[PDB]
Amino acid sequence: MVIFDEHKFRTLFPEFADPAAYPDVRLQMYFDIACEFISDRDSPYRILNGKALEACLYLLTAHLLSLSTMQVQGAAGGGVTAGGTQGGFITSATVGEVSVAKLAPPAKNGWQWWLSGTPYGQELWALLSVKAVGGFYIGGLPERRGFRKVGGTFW
Amino acid sequence: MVIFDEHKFRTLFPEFADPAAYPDVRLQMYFDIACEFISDRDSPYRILNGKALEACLYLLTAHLLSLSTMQVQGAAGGGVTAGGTQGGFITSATVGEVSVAKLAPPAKNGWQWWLSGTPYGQELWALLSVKAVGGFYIGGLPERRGFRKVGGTFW
Amino acid sequence: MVIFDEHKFRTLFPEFADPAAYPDVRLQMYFDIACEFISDRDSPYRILNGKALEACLYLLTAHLLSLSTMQVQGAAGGGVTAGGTQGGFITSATVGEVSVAKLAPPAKNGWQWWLSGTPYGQELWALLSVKAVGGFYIGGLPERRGFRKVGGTFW
Amino acid sequence: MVIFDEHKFRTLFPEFADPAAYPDVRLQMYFDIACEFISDRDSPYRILNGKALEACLYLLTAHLLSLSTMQVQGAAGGGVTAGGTQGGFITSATVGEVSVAKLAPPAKNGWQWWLSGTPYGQELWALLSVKAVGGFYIGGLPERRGFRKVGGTFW
Amino acid sequence: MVIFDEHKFRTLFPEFADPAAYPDVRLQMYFDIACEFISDRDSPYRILNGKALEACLYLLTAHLLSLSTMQVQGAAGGGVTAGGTQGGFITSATVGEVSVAKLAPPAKNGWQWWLSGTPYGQELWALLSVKAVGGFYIGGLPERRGFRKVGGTFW
Amino acid sequence: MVIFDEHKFRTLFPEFADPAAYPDVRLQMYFDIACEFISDRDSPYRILNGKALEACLYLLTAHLLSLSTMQVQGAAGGGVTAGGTQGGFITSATVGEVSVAKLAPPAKNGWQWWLSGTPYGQELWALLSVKAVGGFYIGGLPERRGFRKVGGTFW
Amino acid sequence: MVIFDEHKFRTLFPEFADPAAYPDVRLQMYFDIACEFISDRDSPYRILNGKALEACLYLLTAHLLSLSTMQVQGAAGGGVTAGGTQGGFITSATVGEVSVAKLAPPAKNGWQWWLSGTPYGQELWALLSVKAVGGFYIGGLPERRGFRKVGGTFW
Amino acid sequence: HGVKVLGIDEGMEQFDTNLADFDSIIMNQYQLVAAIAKTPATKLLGTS
Amino acid sequence: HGVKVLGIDEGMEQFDTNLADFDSIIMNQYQLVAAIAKTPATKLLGTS
Amino acid sequence: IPGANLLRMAFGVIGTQIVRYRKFEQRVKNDQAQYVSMFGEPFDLAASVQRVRRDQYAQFNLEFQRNYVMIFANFDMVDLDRNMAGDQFLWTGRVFQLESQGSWFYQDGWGVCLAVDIGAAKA
Amino acid sequence: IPGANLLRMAFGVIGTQIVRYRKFEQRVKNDQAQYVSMFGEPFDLAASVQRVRRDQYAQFNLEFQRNYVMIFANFDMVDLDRNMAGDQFLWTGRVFQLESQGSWFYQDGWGVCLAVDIGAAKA
Repeated sequence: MVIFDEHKFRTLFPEFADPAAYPDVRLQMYFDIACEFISDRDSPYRILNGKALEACLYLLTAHLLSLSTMQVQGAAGGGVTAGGTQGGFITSATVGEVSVAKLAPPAKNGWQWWLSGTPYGQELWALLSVKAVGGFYIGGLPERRGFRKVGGTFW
Repeated sequence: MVIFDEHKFRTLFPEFADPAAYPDVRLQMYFDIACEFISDRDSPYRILNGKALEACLYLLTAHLLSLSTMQVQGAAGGGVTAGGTQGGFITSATVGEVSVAKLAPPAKNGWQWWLSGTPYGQELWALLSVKAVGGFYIGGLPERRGFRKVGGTFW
Repeated sequence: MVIFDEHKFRTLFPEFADPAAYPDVRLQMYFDIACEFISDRDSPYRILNGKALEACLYLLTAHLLSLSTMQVQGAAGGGVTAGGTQGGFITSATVGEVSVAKLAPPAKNGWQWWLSGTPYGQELWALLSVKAVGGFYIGGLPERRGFRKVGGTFW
Repeated sequence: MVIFDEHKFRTLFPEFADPAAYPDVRLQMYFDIACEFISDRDSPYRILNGKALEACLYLLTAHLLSLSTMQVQGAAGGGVTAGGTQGGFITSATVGEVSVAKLAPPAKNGWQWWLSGTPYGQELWALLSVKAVGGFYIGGLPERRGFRKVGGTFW
Repeated sequence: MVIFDEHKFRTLFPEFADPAAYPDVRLQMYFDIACEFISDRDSPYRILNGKALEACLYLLTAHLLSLSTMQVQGAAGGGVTAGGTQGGFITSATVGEVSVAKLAPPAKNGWQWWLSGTPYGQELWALLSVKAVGGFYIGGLPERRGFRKVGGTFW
Repeated sequence: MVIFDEHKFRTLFPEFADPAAYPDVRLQMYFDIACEFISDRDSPYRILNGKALEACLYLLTAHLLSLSTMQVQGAAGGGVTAGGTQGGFITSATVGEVSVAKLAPPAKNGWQWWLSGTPYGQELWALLSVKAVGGFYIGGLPERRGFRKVGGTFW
Repeated sequence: MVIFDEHKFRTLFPEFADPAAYPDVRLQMYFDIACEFISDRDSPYRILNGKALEACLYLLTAHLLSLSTMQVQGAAGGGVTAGGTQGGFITSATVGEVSVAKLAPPAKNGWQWWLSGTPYGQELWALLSVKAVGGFYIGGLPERRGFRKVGGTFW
Repeated sequence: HGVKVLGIDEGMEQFDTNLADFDSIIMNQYQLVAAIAKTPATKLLGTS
Repeated sequence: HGVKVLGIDEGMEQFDTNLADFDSIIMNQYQLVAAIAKTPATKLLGTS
Repeated sequence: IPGANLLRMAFGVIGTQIVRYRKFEQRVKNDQAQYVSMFGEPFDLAASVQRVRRDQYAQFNLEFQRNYVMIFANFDMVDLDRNMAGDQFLWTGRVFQLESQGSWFYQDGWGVCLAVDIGAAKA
Repeated sequence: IPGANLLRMAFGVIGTQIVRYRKFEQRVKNDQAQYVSMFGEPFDLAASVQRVRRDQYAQFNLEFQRNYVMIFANFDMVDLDRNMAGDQFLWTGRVFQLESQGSWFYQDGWGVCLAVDIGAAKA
């Protein structure tokens, strides 16, 4: 478990600087929820270590907070919408005589598609993609140490 | 069985905070319905354990509650529609001079397609996808502990 | 045979609260019809056991009731439509200057396509999809109990 | 043969309750036509038996009656159209400023395509699809009862 | 040879009730033509036997009658059209601000495509499709009767 | 860790020259965030070394700063947007009587798709692609030094 | 290391003749950056050497200069745009009643897609494509010198 | 007799190597060594 | 008895080489060498 | 098909609003040769309310903006004949002027914003 | 769907501007039978501003080009009734004449350029 710092979180994301609209209890609760999507245990032998793990946890917390605060007060009727607001990437938009079309991200399952909803989720996905290079070797024993090779060595 | 905490549930979702519109008996009934979709037995040897199971159950309850809301006051005329309101992800919409198009999630069966109708369902699907990585090995005996390997070890 | 309870059914689906428009005899008849699509026999060894079975039965009964009540009073002429009202999933719609386009469900046969008609059918399909994971092994005998393995065991 | 209950038939579908518009002889004739599409012989060893088979026959009768209505009074000018009214699932429709698009059912031959014309046909197709799971094995003898297996058993 | 009954034919299809526009001689001639597309002889060993044979013959006769009678009075000039009126399934239609789009039937040869022209042809196609399940085994002899199996039996 | 020079950073990008709008502490924070994505250890045996590594780090810092600006004051109303501004390559755009369409970059995962949001990200991706040509061979021993070849040489 | 000559650069690209808007310090800095995308080391054995290398470096420097100078003065507000101006090839355009559509270049990675942004990049890509014909043979020894062929020769 | 459960998008692949050819080259080199020493290989290696 | 874990976009491939033909070449060369020197191969190489 | 209504299935997707609807029965005088209307039993109806969005004008140094609304409903609504039309209120009283495809399956509407509603739970 | 605010999510892509908006409260007289209005507490609002692009006319030697602006905002704003109008200024005071789909989720605006703003940080 990693101790959540409200001051650092507010410094990193100035859009959450308002203490009245964003109480500390909500941030702590969302951090507690987010520590289940990603393990909060830290060891030096992991892939996401220390500050990287902290950054991922903070980004996930911000993503959850934004998605949650979307519903409560947006529809001009206090979220009177029957089914709430559905998230997701917006490929195209149009307002009067202004039109924008964007590039669809390469989502292939629920995790990435959900992460693509908000910029914090996109940044988290990018960081995970960078850190995901390579692979694991789990089972095996050093069998080659028993045979002499090249220059009379066993390494 | 897992005890359902109504106070903490309303704490999690402020949009359901009204006890007049959402009686506690209705919430208990929906939790009892949702405990059949996902087994609520908790053991340390399950992949879903700890407060993650509570989060999943609460998200499923919220999804069912939102779908229920969509019917009787979603039409708001006592559900006078012949077939009732239908659920599902809305890929495109247009209201007057504003139009937006979103990205279709990768649904492959009834479970994921039904989940993708509301934000709580999407979050539950994402959490399940995160926790679903890996696999199981069911039948097997340690046959490799009978032979001497490498450095005279049996492990 | 499972005893149908009108009071619990009306509690579960408030849109069927009106006793004048929905007599008890009609509900009982539709439950009797629904007990042939899904077997009403119950045993602890079945995949669908416990009150999940009656949940599916109630959902199927509600689906049948909605589809049936569609025809009688739809076209403002007492269902004077020559061929009735055909069911199905509505992919897109438009009323004046409002348009909605939704995601088509993954239907492969008549059963799923029919179930996609109404929200109760969609819920039933989702529950069946969740409970359909795994498989059956029917024939076979424990042949492995006759040989000694690993630590001098026969299990 | 199976006895056709006119009273119960009218009870099932209230839209046919008018005896003046739908004489009993017409219903009996359509039942006699429908008993050739589906064999009405009842045995405990069939997949379709009992009230399920009775409901199948009644649904087929209702489908035939509705299709007959489309021609007799769908045009209502005495069927003055040169080609006659044609049946089938309506994929899309538009009346004035309202347009609706539906999902195409998976029809693979004449039987399912013809069934999908009316809601009763869709219901019959769905019930047949539910009951159709499984398979048959006709030619065969208990060959495995002549050898001793596992625990000295022949079963 | 099945004897054509004019009274039963007029009872089955009320749209042909008028004797002035539909003389008996024309109906008999069209039945005599239709008894060549489908063999009019009956045996108990045939797949199509009993009332199904006469139902198929009546449907084919009605189809031919409709196709023929469309030609002579369509264009309000006694069929003055140079090439006549062509048949076929109407996928889409539009009259003013009323539009309908239908589902194309799965026609693969001339027979089915021609049958899809009129509702009687569609019903005939459906009946043939239902009765067409299975196959024939024509050549072969009971070889297995000469060997002893299982419990000293030769069956 | 490589020392981050704010003076030369502002020299490189004149659009960030204003110290009041972009305090040095914010730049140091974003550099500390960026050094987690790319390892800042410098050795002569890496693919990225010399001023290439610091150029990559500065470009990543500029990308993060530009996205931060887009979030904080892209809306400029305190980020009162429901989910915040989303990033990505803009395939097409239209403002009044002028429309422009561009070529979609070949993105294959979250890293490249996220990078393509801003010109600095595109430049960083291009430099990484240039430097990425070739490959590695890791586990190996000079087994070819023990034999005599061609001109009595062992090399 | 190739010494950058501002006089030759300004002679080659007259659009950068203005010394006030393009100080020599910026040109030298961009040359120092560009000497890292392409190695500035020169040897007679290299595929690109001498004047070809000089032209490649100059083209890359011009490309970088154009991309950089796009941002600072684009939107008539000193690049007040939150995310800057993105680059890329423009496959279509429209201004009033003038429209042009061009051919998309065959870009397959980040390097080529970035190079296609500006004409200098396109020329650099073309030159590299011409000079990229053929391949390298890196390992091997002259084994054929030890055998006699044709006219008693060892060549 | 053990079953591994995997996801739908999962995949597993196996590789094998063939080692039949080593005997011929080993015996050829040993025969050459015996030839250099000017002694029959039966004496050096115990067998032909 | 070990497992390697790779990404969905990653791949692995192997190659071999068949060495079942050098024997005839070597032995033919040695037979020719024996033929040149006017000496039976059973003495120069020690084995036919 | 101009048979089964399309508005009914349309309301199963888009979502609607709720209005109170009252019909016109008969009319009398008030010893000034001025008609006063009578309405009975205002029931509850589900309908879709749309946008037409007025601009204003001038008679002479007065403004007099006309408030307008478009409504879609599956009901037989009459706007004018030798009798009088019906009323509604989303938040204030309203009256319409049009017809639509009532005798088949559904209609369409209009509305001009009358002043206010009485109150006491929006009578 | 006429539920969740579409302009809310659309503003997350295109990008908007910032204006200062003040609402009307009540008005009094100035012993000339001329109404003088008063507003209250101007605040910051996020909106998208468009063009309709004026062309001028003449009365006699007087050109009188009238300046217009189109604004999209998620605010339930009123242009005219038996009360006054609202005000805004991107750089100079403006007043609008229209309505839009306010009671669901968003509206649309207008604007005529009044003369100037006061100054002193653009009051």
